[PDB]
Amino acid sequence: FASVYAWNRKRISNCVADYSVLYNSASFSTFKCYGVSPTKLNDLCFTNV
Amino acid sequence: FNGLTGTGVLTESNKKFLPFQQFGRDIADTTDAVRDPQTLEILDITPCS
Amino acid sequence: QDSLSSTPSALGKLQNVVNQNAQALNTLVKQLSSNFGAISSVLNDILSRLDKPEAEVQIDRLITGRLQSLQTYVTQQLIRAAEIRASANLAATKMSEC
Ligand SMILES: *[C@@H]1O[C@H](CO)[C@@H](O)[C@H](O)[C@H]1NC(C)=O
Repeated sequence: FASVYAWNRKRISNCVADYSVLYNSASFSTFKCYGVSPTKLNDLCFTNV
Repeated sequence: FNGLTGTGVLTESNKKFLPFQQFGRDIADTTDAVRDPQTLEILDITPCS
Repeated sequence: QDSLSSTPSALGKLQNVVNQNAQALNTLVKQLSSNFGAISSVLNDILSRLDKPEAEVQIDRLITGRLQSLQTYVTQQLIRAAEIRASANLAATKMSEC
């Protein structure tokens, strides 16, 4: 992983995004969403991520 | 339609959409026509009586 | 007959009433495109993204703005209606006396 001052960015496009595999995971200590509910992500479409 | 939700009657449109155009808009900023993401058919959206 | 058929402004008084009413409705409808501080002007886009407590905050902003827009419309219509009533009363008087 990158240092925070030199953070990495990856563009994601043209694909199917399953967000429930991440949200329903027991391995993450923090999972916070803004401007959107974490339980509605699978019903949405975006231009880029 | 690709995350665009609403209620209404869908019919074949006579609107001459250009190949790059995906949907039409009214003055109320609502969608009144869409291109179907699978058939690329243009449909008119009319509110239910 | 010849004057009316060649004078575009002859019936301006009646056209002005039609134009003012059409303008008022167009304004009222266009206000539905305003966010009023919300993330979106479209209720369906808010409801499809946010959960109840978050959606309610955004919806309240739209209700406040849209209610104000509608109150403005009605007030203006009441004022214009009073003007038209006065005109109609004058027309009725002229019908009787002229
Ligand atoms: C998939 O979408 C393409 C257009 O992008 C269309 O030509 C094709 O027929 C669709 N396939 C199915 C099974 O609908």
